[PDB]
Amino acid sequence: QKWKWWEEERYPEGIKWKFLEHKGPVFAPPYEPLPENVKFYYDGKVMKLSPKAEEVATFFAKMLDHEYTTKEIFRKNFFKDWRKEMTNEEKNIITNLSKCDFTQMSQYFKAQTEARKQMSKEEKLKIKEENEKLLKEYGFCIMDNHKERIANFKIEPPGLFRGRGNHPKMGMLKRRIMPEDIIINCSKDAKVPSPPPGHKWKEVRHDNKVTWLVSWTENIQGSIKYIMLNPSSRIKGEKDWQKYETARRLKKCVDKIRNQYREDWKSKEMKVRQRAVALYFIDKLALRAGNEKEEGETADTVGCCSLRVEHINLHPELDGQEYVVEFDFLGKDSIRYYNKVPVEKRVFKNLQLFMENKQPEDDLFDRLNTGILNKHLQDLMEGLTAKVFRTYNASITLQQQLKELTAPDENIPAKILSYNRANRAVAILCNHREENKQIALGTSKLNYLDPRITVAWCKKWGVPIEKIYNKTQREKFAWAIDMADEDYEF
DNA sequence: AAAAAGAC
DNA sequence: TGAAAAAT
DNA sequence: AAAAATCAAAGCT
Repeated sequence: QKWKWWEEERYPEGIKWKFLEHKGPVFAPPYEPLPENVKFYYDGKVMKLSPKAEEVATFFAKMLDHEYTTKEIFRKNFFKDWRKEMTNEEKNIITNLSKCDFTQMSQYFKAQTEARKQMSKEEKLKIKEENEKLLKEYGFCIMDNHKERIANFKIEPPGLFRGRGNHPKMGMLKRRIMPEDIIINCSKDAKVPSPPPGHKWKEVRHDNKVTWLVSWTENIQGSIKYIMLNPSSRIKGEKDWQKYETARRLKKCVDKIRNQYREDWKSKEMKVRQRAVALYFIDKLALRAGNEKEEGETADTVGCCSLRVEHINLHPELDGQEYVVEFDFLGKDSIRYYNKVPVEKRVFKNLQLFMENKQPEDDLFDRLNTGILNKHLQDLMEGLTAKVFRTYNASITLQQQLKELTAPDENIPAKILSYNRANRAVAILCNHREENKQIALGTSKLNYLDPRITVAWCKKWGVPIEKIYNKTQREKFAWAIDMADEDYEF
């Protein structure tokens, strides 16, 4: 695009844009039923069904091999939801799926698959370019003065909700979204997308006070979904860009913050103590915010504020160190955070205190929620919040690595390796193909450390950026690049 | 103050 | 981000 | 020639 949105004036806050024009979504391609050859079964009794139930069944059919289907709770979710998706008659006869047979059905898809994985170059070629056609008329809205790419115009297809970890809602059917379920976000003056024949939109408005050009509420969690622009997009960028500016600022105004909490460790007001600790933890252990979740529709996962007592154990001496806090619990997406970390005596003793008289199920930091934690932070700094920190130490600890593990004389190839070695040290705290076959890729890089840093480093040493950042990822940082000099210090 | 709706 | 598909 | 190795769920009245 060669667009330099940053080189352009600052938006008057709240206001996201002046102009916006998009062609609406791309509704999921409708269900084409199974041909007579391919059929169902149930007690051997090969019997056809309602198209609705059919498609629904297919879902299950396409995951029998998958452990989800082997998951009990998941199954209940299926069975029940399915019933609803079919006729009384059927509903009557299939009193038991634990007698059904999707095997045949599985086969077809796998077949159709291998078939597709056998389709002619020319045959497919048509579709390839054909599919490309779609984008041009469906993948680029029109905002303010430029044509940017959208995240995804293709609406989330109906299906079977896959829930990470022991999600109590895993196995429930998603659903096929209709125009009647859609909300268009335009700009009264722009050419509003005309809803598909017969149908009407749910609602259409122009709140330029938001990002997304289109959205709807998912049924499962009854949560909202939205179609928003691309990362390379200004809108999606400036936030992220100024996102680092934030951490960039606590950076100074932090040592102070620390004193405060360490000092706060000796407070009289409980909550004040409870708070300080949490920060400390997050500070060091880089723990996440810890929002309170609805004990049911949620998949029980804790966080710094949302920590329960059972999640920790304290050892006054252990592994040679004193006042050790043993952390075990599953965070986001139920990813167990196990750790043995030595803390300040006061914390230890305070912790020891926070536990006093409580049940395992009792929240560790009772008299404390995320909201509070941030309210405090806010008064200490504008826009200060738990997130900021992870973002902080991340891009900062790194800032030193490429200062340390980097050799002046060193060759690029070497330098490169020298670089990667820096990032290792980074994820060394987040707890996040030979020596690595368990650690994730970008993740941190993906959105945790100020790229400006990587940039000025390439400059300060003459490293062809392309080496570390590909086009697509360089596209996202298409500014940090342009706007940066080896003399950059986050 | 508080549950709900939202937005990124 | 994570799971998953896709590009000797 | 072939085989093998490199999208969407979850969380600031």
